[PDB]
Amino acid sequence: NKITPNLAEFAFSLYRQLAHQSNSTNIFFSPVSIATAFAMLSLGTKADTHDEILEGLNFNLTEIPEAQIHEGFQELLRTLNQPDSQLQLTTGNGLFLSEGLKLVDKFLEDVKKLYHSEAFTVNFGDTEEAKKQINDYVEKGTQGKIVDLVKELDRDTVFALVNYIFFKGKWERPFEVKDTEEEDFHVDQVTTVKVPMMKRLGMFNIQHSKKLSSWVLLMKYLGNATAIFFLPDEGKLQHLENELTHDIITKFLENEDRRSASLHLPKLSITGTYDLKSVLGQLGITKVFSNGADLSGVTEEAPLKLSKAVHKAVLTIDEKGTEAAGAMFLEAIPMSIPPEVKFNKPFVFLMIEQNTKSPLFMGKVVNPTQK
Repeated sequence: NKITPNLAEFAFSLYRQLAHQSNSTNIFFSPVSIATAFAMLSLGTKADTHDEILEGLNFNLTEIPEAQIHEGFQELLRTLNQPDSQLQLTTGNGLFLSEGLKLVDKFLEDVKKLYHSEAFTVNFGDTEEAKKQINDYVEKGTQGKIVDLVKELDRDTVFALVNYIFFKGKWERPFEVKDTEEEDFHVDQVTTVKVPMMKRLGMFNIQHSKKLSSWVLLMKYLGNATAIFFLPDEGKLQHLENELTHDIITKFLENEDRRSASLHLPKLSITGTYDLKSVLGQLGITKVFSNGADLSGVTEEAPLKLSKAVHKAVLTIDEKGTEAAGAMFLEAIPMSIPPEVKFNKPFVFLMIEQNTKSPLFMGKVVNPTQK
């Protein structure tokens, strides 16, 4: 798990960029899927273009050898692409390159062999048909869940990257549908909206953190992942966002202890769509999107730059994540008043893959019914 600290810092860097940009919208993105796509792309770049990318993903190239970076990403992909995975995770990366380019076989081999990703040639001379081909690829890859991903292409496009991820997890310890009811969600300290709110009395991995001024809830999914939800104390959302660190998350993931609580958690259907040229440009990744780009690992003779790069992430949170019957279990609830922990005001969340501890997703809910 050598690259996990870097992925965590990338997650927080990207989150803080998006949060300072717009503080009134739900945020949801996958640090892992973005970082993996750009680590893969780096194999086609050289010199400053290459270094900017890996440094933009929070790798200090004076300290970590490149071989360990790629081995880390490949080991992570090994755990997510497992066959019998109960994690209902659908992800893909597509590279779309102008059909007139002479491509380097080494790069295409690395994309398919090392990063288990897809590369296609398209006629960008027909921008409308190219956009349709790109969007059909995403729609097929998500069985219809993400449609019309790319809304526009520049006329001079020669290279586009699309990165998509859809997740609908199944709780190990699920909620009962019969207990979901409409409850107030406090969008601010004087205003509420009604949202569907799941609830359950149970033994939870839950604690209050003085450091974060927040309640911290960990719930495991079937498969290899855990959701962490952070509910800030009154007026402490900004403090929570400022104080999150990888070491703090690691301590929470080592807790295991369980206490009784009456938990209220909203159903969620949220998406995030991001222009990675703009977002990653603010993190220092600019040359690969510019005319100066050194993409000679992709095509040796012709100029090339990455004209379009889009990330779309889709999340569903519900009671069970499946119509299938769940394994029966019993939690022993003590005869004492459980705290009532209601995720009924803006909150932050992170999903972690259990083996590598990597940040599969990060987000913020400001209003469940926004969307």
